[PDB]
Amino acid sequence: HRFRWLLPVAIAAEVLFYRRFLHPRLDDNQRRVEREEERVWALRGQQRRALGLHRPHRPDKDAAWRLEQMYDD
Amino acid sequence: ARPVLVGFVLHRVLKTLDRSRQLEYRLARMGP
Amino acid sequence: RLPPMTFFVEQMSEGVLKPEGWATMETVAGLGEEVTEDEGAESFNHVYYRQMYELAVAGDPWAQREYAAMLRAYDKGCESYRASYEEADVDANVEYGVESYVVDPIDFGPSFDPEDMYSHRHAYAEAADAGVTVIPSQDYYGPEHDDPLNGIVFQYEAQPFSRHGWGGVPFDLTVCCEKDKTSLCLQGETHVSLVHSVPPFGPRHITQVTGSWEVLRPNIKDVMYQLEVDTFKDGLLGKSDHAGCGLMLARLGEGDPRKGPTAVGVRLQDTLRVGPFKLEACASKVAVQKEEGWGARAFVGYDWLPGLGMAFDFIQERRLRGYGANFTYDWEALGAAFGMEVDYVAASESVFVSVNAFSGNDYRLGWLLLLPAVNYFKETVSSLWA
Amino acid sequence: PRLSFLPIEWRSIGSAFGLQADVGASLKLNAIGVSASNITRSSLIPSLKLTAAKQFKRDQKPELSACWTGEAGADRATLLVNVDPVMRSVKLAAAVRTPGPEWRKVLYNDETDLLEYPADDGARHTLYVQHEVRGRDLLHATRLGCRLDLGRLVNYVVDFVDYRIEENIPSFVWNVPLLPQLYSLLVPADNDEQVRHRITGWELDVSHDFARSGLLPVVAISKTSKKLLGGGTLTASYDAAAREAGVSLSRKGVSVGARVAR
Amino acid sequence: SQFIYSKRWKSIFSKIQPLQNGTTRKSYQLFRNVAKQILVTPDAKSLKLITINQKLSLKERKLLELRTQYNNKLNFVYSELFVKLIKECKKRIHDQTFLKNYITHRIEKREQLNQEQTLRVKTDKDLQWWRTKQRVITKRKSARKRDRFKKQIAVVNKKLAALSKKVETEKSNLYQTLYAKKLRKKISSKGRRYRSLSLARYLTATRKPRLVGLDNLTKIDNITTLQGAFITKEEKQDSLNLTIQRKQELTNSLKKSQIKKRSRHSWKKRSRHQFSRNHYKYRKRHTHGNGKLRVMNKKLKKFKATNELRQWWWNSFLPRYLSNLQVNNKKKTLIISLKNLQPLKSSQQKQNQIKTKKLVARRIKKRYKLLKQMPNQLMYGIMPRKYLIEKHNIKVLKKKLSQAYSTQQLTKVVQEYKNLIQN
Amino acid sequence: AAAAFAFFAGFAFAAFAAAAAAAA
Amino acid sequence: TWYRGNKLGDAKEDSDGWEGATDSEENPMDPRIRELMAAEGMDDKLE
Amino acid sequence: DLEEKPGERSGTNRCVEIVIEGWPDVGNLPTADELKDLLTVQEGHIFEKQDLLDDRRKLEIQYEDYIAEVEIRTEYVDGKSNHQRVVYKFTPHQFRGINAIDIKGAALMPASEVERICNECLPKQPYMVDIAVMDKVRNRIEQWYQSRGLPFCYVGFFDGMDDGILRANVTEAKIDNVSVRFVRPKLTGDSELEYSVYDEGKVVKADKIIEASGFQRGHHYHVEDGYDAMNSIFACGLLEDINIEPEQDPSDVNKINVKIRCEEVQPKSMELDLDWSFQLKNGIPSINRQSLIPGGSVEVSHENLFGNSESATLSLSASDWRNPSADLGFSVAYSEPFYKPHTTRNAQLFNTRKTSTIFTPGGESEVPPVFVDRFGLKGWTSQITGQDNKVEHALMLQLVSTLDENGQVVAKGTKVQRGYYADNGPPTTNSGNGRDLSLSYQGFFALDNVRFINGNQLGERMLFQVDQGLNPSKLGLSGGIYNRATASYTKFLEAPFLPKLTTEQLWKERKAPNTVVLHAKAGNALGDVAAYDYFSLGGPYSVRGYSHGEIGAARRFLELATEVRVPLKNYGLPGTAYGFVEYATDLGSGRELNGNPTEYYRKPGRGMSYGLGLKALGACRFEYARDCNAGTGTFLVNFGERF
Ligand SMILES: O=P(O)(O)O[C@H]1[C@H](OP(=O)(O)O)[C@@H](OP(=O)(O)O)[C@H](OP(=O)(O)O)[C@@H](OP(=O)(O)O)[C@H]1OP(=O)(O)O
Repeated sequence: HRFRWLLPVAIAAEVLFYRRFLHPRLDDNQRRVEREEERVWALRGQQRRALGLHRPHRPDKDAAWRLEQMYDD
Repeated sequence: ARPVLVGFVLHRVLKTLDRSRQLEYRLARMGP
Repeated sequence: RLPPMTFFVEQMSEGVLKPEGWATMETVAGLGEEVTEDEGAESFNHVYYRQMYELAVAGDPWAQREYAAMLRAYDKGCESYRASYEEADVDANVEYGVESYVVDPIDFGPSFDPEDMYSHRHAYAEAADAGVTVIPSQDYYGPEHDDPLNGIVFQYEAQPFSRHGWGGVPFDLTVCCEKDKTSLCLQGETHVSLVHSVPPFGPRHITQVTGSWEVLRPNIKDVMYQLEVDTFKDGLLGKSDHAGCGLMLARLGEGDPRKGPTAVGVRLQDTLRVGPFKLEACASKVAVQKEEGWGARAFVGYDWLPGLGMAFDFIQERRLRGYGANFTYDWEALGAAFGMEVDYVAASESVFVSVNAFSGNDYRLGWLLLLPAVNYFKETVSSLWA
Repeated sequence: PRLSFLPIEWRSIGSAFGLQADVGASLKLNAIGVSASNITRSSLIPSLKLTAAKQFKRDQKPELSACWTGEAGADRATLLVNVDPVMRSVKLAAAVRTPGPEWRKVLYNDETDLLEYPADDGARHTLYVQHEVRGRDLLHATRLGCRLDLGRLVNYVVDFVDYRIEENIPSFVWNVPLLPQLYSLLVPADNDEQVRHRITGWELDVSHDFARSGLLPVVAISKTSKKLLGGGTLTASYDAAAREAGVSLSRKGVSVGARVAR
Repeated sequence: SQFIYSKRWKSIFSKIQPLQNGTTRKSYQLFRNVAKQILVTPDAKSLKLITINQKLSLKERKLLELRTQYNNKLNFVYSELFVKLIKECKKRIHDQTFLKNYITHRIEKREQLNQEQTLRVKTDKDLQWWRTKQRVITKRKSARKRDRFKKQIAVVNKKLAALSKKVETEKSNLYQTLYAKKLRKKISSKGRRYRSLSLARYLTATRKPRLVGLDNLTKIDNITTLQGAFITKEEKQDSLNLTIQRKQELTNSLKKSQIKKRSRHSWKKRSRHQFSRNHYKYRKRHTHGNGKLRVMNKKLKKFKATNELRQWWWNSFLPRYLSNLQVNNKKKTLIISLKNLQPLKSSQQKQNQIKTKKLVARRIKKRYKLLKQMPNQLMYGIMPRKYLIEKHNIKVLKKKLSQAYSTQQLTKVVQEYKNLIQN
Repeated sequence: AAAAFAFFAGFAFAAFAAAAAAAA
Repeated sequence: TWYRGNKLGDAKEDSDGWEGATDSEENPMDPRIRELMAAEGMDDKLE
Repeated sequence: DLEEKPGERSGTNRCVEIVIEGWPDVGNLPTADELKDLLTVQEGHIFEKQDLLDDRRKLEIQYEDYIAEVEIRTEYVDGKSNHQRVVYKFTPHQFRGINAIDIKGAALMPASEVERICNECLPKQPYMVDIAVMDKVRNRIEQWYQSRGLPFCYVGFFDGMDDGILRANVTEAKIDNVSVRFVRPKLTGDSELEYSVYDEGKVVKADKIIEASGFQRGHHYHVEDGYDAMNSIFACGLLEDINIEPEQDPSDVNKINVKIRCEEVQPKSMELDLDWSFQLKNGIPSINRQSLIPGGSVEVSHENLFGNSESATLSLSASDWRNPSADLGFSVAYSEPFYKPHTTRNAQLFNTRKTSTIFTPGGESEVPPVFVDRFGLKGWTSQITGQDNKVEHALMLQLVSTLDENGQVVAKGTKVQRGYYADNGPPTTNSGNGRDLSLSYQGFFALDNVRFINGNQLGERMLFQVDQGLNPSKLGLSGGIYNRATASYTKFLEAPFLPKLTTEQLWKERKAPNTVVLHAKAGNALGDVAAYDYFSLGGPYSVRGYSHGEIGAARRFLELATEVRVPLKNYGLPGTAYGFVEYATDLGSGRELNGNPTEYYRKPGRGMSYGLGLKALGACRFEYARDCNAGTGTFLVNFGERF
């Protein structure tokens, strides 16, 4: 069966497509979201700096991804 | 029949009315 | 042809029925002030303002003045709503940008196919709050590799013919359409409410007209048409009797809505407190043209034992007769809510008892029960091993 | 009627002492005279009962005649009782003379600060009731007549239809054309405490005794008008059993009878 | 021993002919309908008999009879009266705002005062008994159990789709019109007719700070600006104008309102309000508690208001109107049903009225706010007090006539005095 | 008969028309 | 003359918790206003 | 207003004009014209003494503060007319005269803002008396403080009034004595609750709560701080409800005490249902263990299995007790919300039954259908990263049974054709017994960059599905080793033929851009692919105008689609007019698999359709589609997005 012999070449040629086309994009889009979140907090910090008010207490890194689950928003 | 018997009962009421008038004459009309 | 008379009898004796009433704009209800919800006040206001208008058509000063005050409040309220809508529009633009808000998808439960595989088609931009409401219709057995959503159900509600938010006729239309290459399932239902008199200006008399049509093309080459007209007057034979009457006519028309078998029935309902017993009874009789069917239901409540619930139901078909009794009780024990329902059917001499227990804490039931059920299963498997 | 109430020649003599038609020949003092029975051929013949002795200081077959007479206010009540022991038959006649129910209502005048009573009294103020007993287990002759003026009766009914009924009557009936005008004619509006209809001098006498007949009442309408020939009662009688019309013109006790019996 | 009627009132009613004209007839019919509904007493022989009837007490009528014995173009009237009655009915009983003010003082204020402080027919019905009965009512649909498992019969014959039922549960429903054009029918903000305030639970919510619309705007609960204040309408429009002039493209940015995917906020869906769901499975009730109390209090107040209106119409208004027309010519709360109520005596009505007047007097004469700032401002700036000898004179006349059982002539003596005052 | 009794009860509840304006 | 001697002859021959000028109580205060003032008077009672 | 129009004229006491005098204008009271609107009395309308009396009592309470007294008079315009004019004269409550305004203690307020306050007052005359200005000053400062977001800062008191200067002290409160308590909500059906209190307990945890709150003494209170404090405290995930409340100290106007109360969740939860059917010849049935068997289900569930908020549920339904083996039903479900930063883990055992589009009527008039029932355990992890990006890794073991209506198992599919049924055609399962046990892995990758601009989609979406059956070989699972992979790409782009349009220059007009949608999909399978997993061509989705499976079955398939969508909202008519042309091909899949399903049902294998459709509210859409091969067209209605 030529098709049965071809099956290992297939599972691989698809692992390669996953590992060189998908994961880098997933990382790039997540990085864009991460930089934006820091910018929003920095702008909030800048706004708090005027009027001489104490900076907002922001959640630690361990808590942000956990919160992503629970958001009434 | 039944209306005639009711008429006899009405006649008894007329006799009672007459007794009431006589009783009124005995006490209430005794005054005047 | 027409469904078993048992279906019609059961549909007729559903129970005591309270019809739909008017709806109040609420801007003119307090003339621009905080108001509470009272059925009597709303009904009175609709008739009162219509009466004052009617009088103000003639040269009656006090009437003319009262109507003028209503118009000023109506104009003020409307303009305020217009301004609020104009504002909320701009605020939403800033909150979401030029991009429109997207709604949530529809959950379908666990499937071996990847979760939310087709979720993109069930997420769409929110419409501008039109009058109609659209609900998707699904099937028990969907295609092997596709969504099981076929057709849509559309619901429209309104109160037309109201002058200034006062009066009008309560209305309601509901149509389900499932067009497909081989199927045309159109099922419709309409309701209209007419109010004749109100408690302040007289008795409370209301009439409901209902019209339902069901058509399925691949199965039946005919359309089932049904009409029902009911009239309810509060206090026919008492202060608050709430007695009502009704007539029903169903014809399986060929389309020819004329030549078809016709089933005609009548129903009546009545409530009555006698001593410590409150009774709500509804009886009904329908004839097909000929099969004759009789059916009545009776809910009885006892003041001394409020918790006990007693329902009785009897059906006679001609010869053939049958009745059933249902009793219900609820309580709490062992930090758990219990409910016991006892049903007796005389025609089969069978008694059913059903107990439901819900616990919020301590798992007390597992220790106090379900020990025999596990034992028998273990013995069965052990016996098979032997 | 009242003539029938006391047709006895002896009881009439007793009344005199206490003080086609022939009067009773009775002389009494401190009762008794003779039975001068009225006869309506060439001559007339009276009856004769030897036992006519009547004695009521406290007020053949022997008799015991006791008369009870009590009159209070506008109501007058007379009872004539005769008892024959050998016959075992008792003849009792009781008459009532009262106006009865009144449509008129007491009114209060604020300026006077006193109640104004409907002191005006109907002229009749009499509801004659006639009932005699033969004396056997089931022998009785009742000839009660509506002495109360027909106008007095009409006013009571019209007042009832006005205040109590009209409010109950629905409006869809009033929707009928020309009906309200006829109703207004039928029911005039009350003026002061006066009657809506001023009908007087008209009386209604009905004669119907269950023992005498199964269903043959004699309807007698009486008009008593002073203007007509300086007074005189014109009574029209319709006897169903005899097919007789009794047009009568009785003035000052005159006896008249244009018998039209067929 | 007999009905005594007013001669003057009888003359006025006799003078008019309601059945003369069709318009007069319909105006007469309207008043007759409304009067029968409210004005006419159930123990009244006729409306016509009562209107003329001069209501006199037993002692007064006996004295009047004894005193007597001893001494020896109005067609429009009905129309006017009808308008007067319905307008009075609106304000006196059928006023939603008046009822709303009554329930807030009746329940919320007593609660705060309490909080700051802290076979025979059954007639002692209690809130707990009502809840126990309510548990039975909530199970009515399951109780029917028609055709065994079939349960509800509301199904289309061709398929199994359910059909709407206008059953008893329709009573606990409120709908309000909003916005054959417009005026769309919508459910009322508070759908339950038996409105009940929520408990102190789940008030707090999780918030997500996010950039919103134009740059330099951050929103956690309210849109905020770089200065640290909340944005203004003019500022919002200026910001929109600046964005409309600056931004030239859209793609090169993260997508706001991005397409939503299932399994989002898994923990929130599974755990949010878990206790609330379990408590409902325990209580097994609808409309909670004290919503019945709110509705019952509204009904009782409407009943008392109608009684007061009847007393006012048959004792004060109509005589005065006729006189001018003639001149022209501890225990737990008890759940009570409306069927078992009878009109109260006039003395009791005065007894509650004086308490209401006392509360009004306390609010006007002694407002705390006013008192608090008295030293700095508005001590006790002028403070007007007006003498009312004229009001006392009208009252002093009423006392004399009442003591003389001359209340029947009261409406005339007072009217003359008032005219003399104007004269 | 039960049929006749049910029809008579329906005729009795038809008194709502009599209670309201009738024969307009 | 029926002299009445001027004046003096005209007449008779848990449960629930005047600076203002009024001529005669025949003209009453609006019920809605009365309910509001009472509610405020209870708040003043609380304060 | 026609009702209030002066056109109405009457001989009664009808108001002709209304004059308001003495109205305070310096104060924040609504303009005199606005007050005229509120008055019950209206021009061209009749009135009585009661009207005027009610207005006086109304206006009084409405204001009371600014106005000391209201006088209402009704002068007669002319004696004969009876027409009258209503004059309202107001005496404003004025007490003492201030010539200057000064503010003190407002440290955080900028110096510039204070200077404009006195200029804003601009008193007309430094004489008589002024009480209205004090309220106007009080409102400004408080308004500013609130807009900044500090609600505990207020004017403590006014002073200097005797000196004729409006001096004011502004009090700025600061946080102190932050505290925490723990409450347990008891459960009972009483429509009321009792809370067990353990404030002393978890004192160390309370100190940790203070650490995570971020509340510091001597720092001015801000609401946004409490929203941040709520987010950090909630992240623990183990608390049913947290309430934080700042209370001003009764004695000190500058001290705020913050109180926190936290309630924990309660995991335990068991529901037991029971049933009985007693039959008695007389009285009650004799007591027996057999007659006492409930035959009811048990649903034990726990919501905190390992302290990370893991949730587990076990459901066991036995139709008859004392014989549970008969029709025993078991279900289990486990999930973990915070397993990985963006990944949620799940493991559920469930049963799903659906129809088979693989066997459908094609050239043959009618065919009996097959219902695939899969009872299987699926364990999968799902990850959402960026925006609308999905990664799903599933490992599933499932037993696939084929059921024909009532029939327990079908060996293969058949067509009634002529006579009763037909000889064996497509083998429905590889095992040939009608049932099959398989172990496999599936992966789903979705990249989404589509945005709704004014109700029209624009962007790019990519979907990739790959499934491999890792089924061991002789005396082994019969699932078979196969790999099936499909990929789809859709692009929504502005109509190139027309100008760019859109909201780029029409942001205000909010016009929706005309859009062209291109879509492609391809799918290839290699290995022991069973009939239930054959790709089915045709349906409402894929090529429209054809029923499910009508086009046929293809081991290697290719789908192409184009669609021009023009929103009608710009034209002012609700809805979107779309014209689409869809094509699908078998890629030479003739003799695709054993039994030749496409040949057996005489299905074409290739397809082409073109349709014109209108969108509606929500996702509802109605179209008219015409098949090329059939030559016929049919109106169709559907809910959802085609792409
Ligand atoms: O006196 P009951 O026989 O117990 O009937 C009452 C009565 O209703 P009905 O007049 O229709 O019989 C109540 O209304 P009112 O008489 O006070 O106007 C009603 O209360 P609502 O009107 O607020 O609904 C209450 O029902 P519920 O307790 O559900 O509020 C209901 O009692 P039942 O439900 O036991 O019939």
